[PDB]
Amino acid sequence: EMEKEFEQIDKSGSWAAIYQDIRHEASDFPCRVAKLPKNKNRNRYRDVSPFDHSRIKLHQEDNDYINASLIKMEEAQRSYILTQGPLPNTCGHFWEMVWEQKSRGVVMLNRVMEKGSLKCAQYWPQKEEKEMIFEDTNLKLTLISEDIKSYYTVRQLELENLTTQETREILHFHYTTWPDFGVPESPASFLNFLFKVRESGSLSGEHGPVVVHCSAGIGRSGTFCLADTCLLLMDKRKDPSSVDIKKVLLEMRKFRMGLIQTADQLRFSYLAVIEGAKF
Ligand SMILES: O=C(O)C(=O)Nc1sc2c(c1C(=O)O)CCNC2
Ligand SMILES: [Cl-]
Ligand SMILES: [Cl-]
Ligand SMILES: [Cl-]
Ligand SMILES: [Cl-]
Repeated sequence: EMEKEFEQIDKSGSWAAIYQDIRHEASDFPCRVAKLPKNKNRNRYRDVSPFDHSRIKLHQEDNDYINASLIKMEEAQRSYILTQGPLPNTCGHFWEMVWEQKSRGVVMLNRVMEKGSLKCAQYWPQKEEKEMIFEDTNLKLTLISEDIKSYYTVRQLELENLTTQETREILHFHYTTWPDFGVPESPASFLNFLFKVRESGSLSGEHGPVVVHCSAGIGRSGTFCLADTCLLLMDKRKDPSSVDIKKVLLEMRKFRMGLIQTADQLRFSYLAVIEGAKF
């Protein structure tokens, strides 16, 4: 059914039109805090900001601001934190957010450098013996091991709250092969990656929401959460073809602006959901 709706859109070549309808219908809510002068250097892209109502608030006695949004999908009973790739001055805030929100997993969908340009700070240690200390938020981050596969890498990170000496294991799920232009021709690798994140337990309700990011935290990040939520809805509903991907994306856009950044990303999400539903 959705597979037939996909074919109809492909035949009529109307992906651009449907995507623009989503942009026109998208929620608009204030982003006052993100736009305060003191937060100028906490935002990677001036045109991508968290809404006030859903932004993640830092708990320590400093500026509470981070460019991060809580997406809470009520029917699917799943939550995500979507955030930008951290800046050199916000890596401490990023790990403070992971700690305070009790996240177990971080999903990274970009490379630190892409097409020769820097899209994200090097916010985790590449070498076991060169741990990272975030003196502003009093956290220590250590690479314990990594499992490098051909299209993604899973890292075992140890995050220590230097104030309490408590430690936690954070799983770093890094999709390293998103193409330089456009979307993956096939959703096979992306779905395998999603299933690996699921199997880890990082998306379960037992701990805090997974933290998902790309460079701006809206395009690739939006594809990941949209596909995941739509697949959940298809398992839950009596008539799984009743899942309206466009409605689900508009619901998610109540929580963060600009989720899905191109018509190709929209088509890719449809294709991922169609293929993943088959399993
Ligand atoms: O990596 C991503 O998918 C992502 O959300 N990218 C985005 S969204 C977005 C930009 C970018 C960028 O990477 O330059 C530039 C400014 N406008 C919005
Ligand atoms: Cl200010
Ligand atoms: Cl990288
Ligand atoms: Cl950077
Ligand atoms: Cl948009």
